[PDB]
Amino acid sequence: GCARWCPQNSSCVNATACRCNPGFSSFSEIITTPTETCDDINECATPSKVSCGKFSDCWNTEGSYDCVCSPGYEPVSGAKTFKNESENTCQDVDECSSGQHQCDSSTVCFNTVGSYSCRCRPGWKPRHGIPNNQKDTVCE
Amino acid sequence: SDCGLPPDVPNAQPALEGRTSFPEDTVITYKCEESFVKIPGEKDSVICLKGSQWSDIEEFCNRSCEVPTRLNSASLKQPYITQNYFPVGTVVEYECRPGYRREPSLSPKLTCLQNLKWSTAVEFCKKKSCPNPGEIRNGQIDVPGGILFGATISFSCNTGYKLFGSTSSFCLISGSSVQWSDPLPECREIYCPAPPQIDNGIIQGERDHYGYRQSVTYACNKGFTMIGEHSIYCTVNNDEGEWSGPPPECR
Ligand SMILES: *[C@@H]1O[C@H](CO)[C@@H](O[C@@H]2O[C@H](CO)[C@@H](O)[C@H](O)[C@H]2NC(C)=O)[C@H](O)[C@H]1NC(C)=O
Ligand SMILES: *[C@@H]1O[C@H](CO)[C@@H](O)[C@H](O)[C@H]1NC(C)=O
Ligand SMILES: *[C@@H]1O[C@H](CO)[C@@H](O)[C@H](O)[C@H]1NC(C)=O
Ligand SMILES: [Ca+2]
Ligand SMILES: [Ca+2]
Repeated sequence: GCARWCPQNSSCVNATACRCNPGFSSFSEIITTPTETCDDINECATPSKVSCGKFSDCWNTEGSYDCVCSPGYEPVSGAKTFKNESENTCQDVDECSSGQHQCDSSTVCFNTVGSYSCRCRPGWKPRHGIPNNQKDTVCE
Repeated sequence: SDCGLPPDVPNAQPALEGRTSFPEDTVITYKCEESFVKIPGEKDSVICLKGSQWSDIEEFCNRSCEVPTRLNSASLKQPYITQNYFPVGTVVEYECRPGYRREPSLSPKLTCLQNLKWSTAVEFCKKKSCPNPGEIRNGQIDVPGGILFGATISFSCNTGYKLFGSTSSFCLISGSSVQWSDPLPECREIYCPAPPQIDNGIIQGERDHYGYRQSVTYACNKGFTMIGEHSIYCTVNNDEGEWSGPPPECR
């Protein structure tokens, strides 16, 4: 048969009960009354066995979870979303050899981990109040 | 060309994986261990650089509540479903479920407290009320619970009437608002089959239809006895119409 009163995220198994879709959890395994609800599970939040890994953030979605490499890093394989740690391929951006930095002429692009900074050109003096080796460095 | 032990990040622990020394370009990731979770975009690992140099990591864990509580009244609004980090003071919205309505005096919000526990949930969404059931002419209705969403009402006919409809009716989500599964049934009175016509006996006051508890009266013709067998009345059993005794006889 088939049930005609299932909630938002279930499939009719018998005419008397429903079953939660994958990615969604219920407090019972058979949904007897329609006042019970299926809710989305938090694959990202604690405690979740799945861990995305390095330089990667988890993003809970309805019926799914997505790992993506944090900004300042990129995947090698181009594949943005992955499922557990063994698929992590996140690598730091060379912001220097890409030219998409914001240091000025008095400085030089300095590739770091997830970002960059600005060092004085060899033979250049940072103005006294400003600090060297930072994104707002000005030298003379 | 070598590496050494990784730093000690406060409130986090590295996954050494049983490595005494590390080659260059190896990377070890720290993990917030107890009550802490990672900031989005922060650096959770430190790679080993040339000359055994390790990258500097700012503390990237922070106090955090766990997942917003499961509520039967409502669910997390759409922006808030993706979030997995909840520092102290985090507000989250809520929207009422399919068969529920907002109680305007309350707040569709609850925030993270310094006890790493969410603020006490309130029932800011109450169940919808299906319309009033009405009244079955020549029939009863039993409302054991109430008209709120997800309650079944039963249907009953008065004696001598027969229902042609659904035994009960329950109220379920109907597009925007709630509504009853089954319309109101109809009670129709049972009719006794036909009045037997007596030989040499007139039947007083015939009507077009004869219902329940009705007694049909006989009289004998002139010169005929046994007018005192009385009359018969209309009885109904399990939807079948029966006359009580045999029809009286004229002699
Ligand atoms: C960790 O969480 C706390 C709040 O639980 C953040 O506190 C902020 O602190 C700054 C000053 O240091 C205040 O001006 C902000 O108003 C605070 N925000 C809140 C929501 O209380 C703290 O910054 C967090 N640490 C981070 C983000 O690294
Ligand atoms: C639902 O239907 C299946 C198959 O008809 C049955 O095995 C199961 O027991 C049913 N659930 C009940 C009766 O609660
Ligand atoms: C998790 O990673 C392991 C790596 O050993 C892989 O075999 C497995 O398929 C992954 N799990 C899922 C559900 O993809
Ligand atoms: Ca999910
Ligand atoms: Ca970089």
